[PDB]
Amino acid sequence: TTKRKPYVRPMTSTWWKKLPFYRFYMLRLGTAVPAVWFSIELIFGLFALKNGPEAWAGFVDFLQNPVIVIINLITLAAALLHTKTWFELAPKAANIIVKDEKMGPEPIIKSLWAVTVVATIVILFVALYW
Amino acid sequence: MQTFQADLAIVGAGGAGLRAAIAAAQANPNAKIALISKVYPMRSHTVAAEGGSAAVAQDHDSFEYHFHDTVAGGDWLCEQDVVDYFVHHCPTEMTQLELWGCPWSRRPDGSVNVRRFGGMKIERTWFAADKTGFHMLHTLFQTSLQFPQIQRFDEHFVLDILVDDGHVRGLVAMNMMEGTLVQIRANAVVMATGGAGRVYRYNTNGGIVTGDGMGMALSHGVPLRDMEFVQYHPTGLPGSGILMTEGCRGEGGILVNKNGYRYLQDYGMGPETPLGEPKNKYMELGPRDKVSQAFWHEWRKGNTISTPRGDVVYLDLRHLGEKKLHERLPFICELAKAYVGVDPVKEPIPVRPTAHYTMGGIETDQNCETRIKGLFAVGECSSVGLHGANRLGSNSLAELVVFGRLAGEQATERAATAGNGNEAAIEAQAAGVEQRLKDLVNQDGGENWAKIRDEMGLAMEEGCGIYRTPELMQKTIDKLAELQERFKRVRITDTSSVFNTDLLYTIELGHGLNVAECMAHSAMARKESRGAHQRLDEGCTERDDVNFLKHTLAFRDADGTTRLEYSDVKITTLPPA
Amino acid sequence: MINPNPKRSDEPVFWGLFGAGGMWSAIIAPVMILLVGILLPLGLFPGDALSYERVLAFAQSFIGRVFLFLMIVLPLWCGLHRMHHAMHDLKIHVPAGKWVFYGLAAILTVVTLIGVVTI
Amino acid sequence: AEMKNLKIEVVRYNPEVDTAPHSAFYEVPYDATTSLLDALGYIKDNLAPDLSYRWSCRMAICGSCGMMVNNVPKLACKTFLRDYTDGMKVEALANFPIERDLVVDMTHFIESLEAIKPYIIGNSRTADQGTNIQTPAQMAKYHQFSGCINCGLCYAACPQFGLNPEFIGPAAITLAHRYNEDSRDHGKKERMAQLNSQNGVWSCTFVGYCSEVCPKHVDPAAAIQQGKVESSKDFLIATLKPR
Ligand SMILES: Cc1cc2nc3c(=O)[nH]c(=O)nc-3n(C[C@H](O)[C@H](O)[C@H](O)COP(=O)(O)OP(=O)(O)OC[C@H]3O[C@@H](n4cnc5c(N)ncnc54)[C@H](O)[C@@H]3O)c2cc1C
Ligand code: SF4
Ligand code: F3S
Ligand code: FES
Repeated sequence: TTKRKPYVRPMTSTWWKKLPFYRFYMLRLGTAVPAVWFSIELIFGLFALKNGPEAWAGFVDFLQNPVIVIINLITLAAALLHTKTWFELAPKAANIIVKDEKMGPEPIIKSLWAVTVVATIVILFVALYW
Repeated sequence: MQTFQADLAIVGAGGAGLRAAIAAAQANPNAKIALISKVYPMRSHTVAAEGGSAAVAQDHDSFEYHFHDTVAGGDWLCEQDVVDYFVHHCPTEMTQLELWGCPWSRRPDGSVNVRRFGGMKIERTWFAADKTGFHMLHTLFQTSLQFPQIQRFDEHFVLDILVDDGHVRGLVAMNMMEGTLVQIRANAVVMATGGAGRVYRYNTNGGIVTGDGMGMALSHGVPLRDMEFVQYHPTGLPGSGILMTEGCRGEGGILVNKNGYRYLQDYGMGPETPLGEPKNKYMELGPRDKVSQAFWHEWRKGNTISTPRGDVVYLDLRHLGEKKLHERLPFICELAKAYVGVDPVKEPIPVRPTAHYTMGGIETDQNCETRIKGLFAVGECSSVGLHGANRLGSNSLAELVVFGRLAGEQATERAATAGNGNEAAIEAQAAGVEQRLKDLVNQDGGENWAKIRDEMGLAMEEGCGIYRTPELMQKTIDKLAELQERFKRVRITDTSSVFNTDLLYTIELGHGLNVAECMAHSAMARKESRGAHQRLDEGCTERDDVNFLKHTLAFRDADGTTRLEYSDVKITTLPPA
Repeated sequence: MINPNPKRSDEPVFWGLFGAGGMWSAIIAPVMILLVGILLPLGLFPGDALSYERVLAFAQSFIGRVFLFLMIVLPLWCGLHRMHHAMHDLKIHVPAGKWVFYGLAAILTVVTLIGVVTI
Repeated sequence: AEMKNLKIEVVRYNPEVDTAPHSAFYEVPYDATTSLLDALGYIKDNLAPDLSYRWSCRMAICGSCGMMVNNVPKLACKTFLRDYTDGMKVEALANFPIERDLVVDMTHFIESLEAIKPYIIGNSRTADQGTNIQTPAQMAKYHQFSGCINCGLCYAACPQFGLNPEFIGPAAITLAHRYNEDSRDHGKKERMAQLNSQNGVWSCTFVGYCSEVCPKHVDPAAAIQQGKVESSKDFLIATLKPR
């Protein structure tokens, strides 16, 4: 029989608490919750819209609770965090060679942000100004 | 002892051992090959090489030029039939490595590029960035995974070989994780254990390069050849001894003393060349020996800078710039920052000569075979007669794949035609190993192995360095004899079985002492100066082809003495003078 | 020792959706959260731009129908995908995890589809 | 001068005697140049002869160094005492079984590496024909991903591997990706089954800490995502072959 006794350290459910790098990962996953919450909010707003002016007014009142406002303010902060982190990670999927050298990821990151900035302006213009 | 069956056993999984293993798998697809290594293959010391591997390739080159450089650089102690074989087989093997996936640096057209090493006139050194050994070894290791003929014994420390009636019959090894002994039976055995540079206090070598294989062979009456010729690399970091490649000076780096003076011009390597244009054979790209010796002269004049780790000169690379640095020298910059707190862009790197490569080794013929039938040796651990009295820069990596193949194929043939030996005699030999081990464990006397080690290293550094004298060589010979007595009074306090390195490091030291004595005795008897062996005493300061155009053979008898015989050097087409 | 003949995972399907979802919500979610979540209820918009009438006009328009569909659905497939792995990483054991979250996504997708073709 | 001393906490374990690992403490002299490797040697030489650990190169190129320093996976030869004057705790490489002191069972690592067939496949060329042609551009495709020293720090770093020991892991996937992107290789299909497995690339949730701790800047996280893209293509093609 062997004289070895391999000691296996257990991994707890609090593994992510220890190291700030793991904490920022968990916080990234965290952004999902408001995102889903927002998609839900929109379905309510969609069906309140089809049921007519009465239902829509009750939807708009809900949105100014204003506990909901603070939740949405948080939702916005989460969404912007998701954006910032998403653009840092997507570049890593591309293996693009330019002049005998693997490119990236800054040239891609900047582009994504430029599109976000334009989209925000185009949409805000279309939604409000008219 | 649990007993295993194999057609051939390979001791060591570096460049040479793997190439041998792969070759034997291809020479016989039905073979059962046992590849043994005290570390996982990729930790083997071949991984640390950054210069490159020699192979003729440019149109304007010839195998005669590579043959000539080797023989001349070996100061005519090379076996010329072996050198000829060697040069003619480098292109095949470097190309084959490429076919196995090795990422050799490329020209724009997509052919492999080459550059200059070992003082060569025509550049022929193939290079994988500045990680050539890393790439060669990982390529070789990873390639060997597809051959199920190769059963690896990873982290198994080989203790001794089994010999009977002038024929090798297997070996005994310890399973390092279990702590248990194992017999491996094989009618052919290839020693590929690397050199013995860890017998020196300061060196470029990995901790595992302890001379085990050379020691085991000594035990069975096989002589070690040309052991006095030890190679110092001229630019290593102080304290650690870590190699700063020749590439630094290839890319136009300079070497200066406390006065910022490029001293090399005064030692026959003049005149000074401009910062942009380094020229081969001149200044910082002069002859290795002349450069390592120049340091010594500068140390005598009090021109070396003083540091806590030791006296040094400065390797200045500021005038290179980023593009050149980070394209061809990035790893050097990490090494410098980490191990001596120096940024090469903003500062000069401290350096001094450092023990590097073991030219000597286990005596072999032109097929890598020893005087014991079926027992082969290959790579730095061997002496095939390629390197003579000084190895050529970048011929070591090529040797691994050129002769690794040969040994792999050759060993396959001996196995096939071996025939059975005496079963009882062999098992008796195995019992002999197990018993000799128990004697070492039950040994006592309260001597600390580490201190014997420390002192061995200091003795080799003082006695068998760049410049040698009969006073100090004798001092080292006597010092080793002392330490051999002390070794018998060492006590190994860790009696554990699970990865017990206390025992293993102590065994290594044992081999080292035996090899060290061969180095010192060989040097003392060689009354001439040739290649890496340089003496200052009257009538020994010059080459002597009348009396010393011959190899040193160091035997070690059962009485523990180190005796010397001499043998002749095979000439073909290039006599000396 | 290691499985020589492993089953291909169906993850690429969900990952693809997760990928489109994350990219959409990265670019377009912030402005939409700002509009619906903040500007609208606080009444920080000029004239009748976000009044019941103009929203309905947009919603009912074909582009709006497709836009509102993707705006709702794509983030769900990204978000529920992330929650599925938050459970695993927190070691919270969810029975039939695969089916629950992606089923919820399927369900909601359908409900949203009904919405954008009106009820 | 006088060398400053540092108290170092090494987590010992001897399976013959100990029921669980336990900390020990050693005062070690140091200066600005002193590495954790240096210190481990000093301890064995002078304080505890039974301290077992892996190492060889001394210059961060072999990869045998691997171990945890203050919950961060590092190489002992590239870890320096000057940076830990507030305390230093040294454990065996994380997410691998502890055999003895700082030596862990690396078997799963090696087996994962072997599984993905890390060698050129389906190239009939022989050496008498000379080397393949490969441009800098073509080499730039896989080159960074060929720099792996197999130290296993990325395995200690990955919590997914911690949570799932069957995950073939960052370095293993990276090597598969390295050959898959080599213009000389024609065995991509021979490696996908593993990559496409749930224990393949799809165990990765892109925590990204493997790239963080990688001493040779291989960026295995990037190799995995590229692997996920390639696995997805392979999934699509597989769906469209009614053959
Ligand atoms: C820093 C550095 C840079 C270099 N650069 C270059 C270069 O650019 N070009 C060049 O040509 N040469 C170079 N060299 C020289 C050359 O790389 C080496 O001489 C060569 O790689 C040694 O290979 P090997 O297979 O003979 O032995 P190694 O690569 O040392 O392998 C020996 C093997 O034997 C095993 N082993 C040893 N003892 C035992 C035992 N008792 N039981 C079981 N296994 C054992 C080890 O585990 C190991 O796997 C360099 C050397 C150094 C130190
Ligand atoms: S990837 Fe970086 S870290 Fe993971 S093994 Fe290869 S080198 Fe060590
Ligand atoms: S640490 Fe782990 S999960 Fe993915 S990106 Fe790196 S492997
Ligand atoms: S000892 Fe070789 S990697 Fe640290």
